[PDB]
Amino acid sequence: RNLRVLLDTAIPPSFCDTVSSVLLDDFNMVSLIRTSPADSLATIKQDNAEIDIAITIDEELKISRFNQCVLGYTKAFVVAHPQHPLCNASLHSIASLANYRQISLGSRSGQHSNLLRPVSDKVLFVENFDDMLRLVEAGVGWGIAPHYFVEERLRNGTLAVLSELYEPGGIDTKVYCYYNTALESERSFLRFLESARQRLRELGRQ
Ligand SMILES: FC(F)(F)c1cc(NCc2cnc(-c3ccc(Oc4ccccc4)cc3)s2)ccn1
Repeated sequence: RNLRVLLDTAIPPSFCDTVSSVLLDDFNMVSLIRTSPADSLATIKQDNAEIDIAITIDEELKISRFNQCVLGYTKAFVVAHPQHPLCNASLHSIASLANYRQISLGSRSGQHSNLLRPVSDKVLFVENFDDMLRLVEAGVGWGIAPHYFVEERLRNGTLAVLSELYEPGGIDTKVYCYYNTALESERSFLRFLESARQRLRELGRQ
């Protein structure tokens, strides 16, 4: 009937709004929460919070009271400041990157998903992407960010990309939809999945 829905901050706005309208058509009351992917799963697991659907890039199989399925995809970029050493290098390996400071989401204390697990031994953590980019643009290091976030800075030369040999066009990242088990049998939920997936496909095409 009613729904509390979490969407992590790597899910682009177009994607969010898509999920929003589908859920508002197929459900009654809809509430949204936004969190960094580092805190996405960590949030829903709290028995205290009552989140019924959670849409995030963070991977985790067997979570209590929740299912998993794939809703769509999003693309992320390895970015650094344009005069950063790694940009004047052209060549790319994960070791070349590991010898420099990563600016990464998450808190050092705690189980870091293999997704947000820093690659460098020299890391500097942040709470959100705004802060991450503050440091990157100040040449303090390099980071991983959503496309929608850094599109602007890349258009404007503010910011470079280090991932264009690894995966041209950025790094495809699954978007998982962890759904409370009680919804498995709700035809409203199944309709939502169907419609949101179709729309997101038509959108990814564009
Ligand atoms: F949310 C968000 F921001 F999109 C986001 C998505 C994520 N997805 C999974 C990945 C985690 N590490 C990825 C990665 C890192 C460094 C790479 O370096 C290079 C460079 C050039 C040649 C070879 C290797 C390549 C791939 S991909 C992770 C974190 N954050």
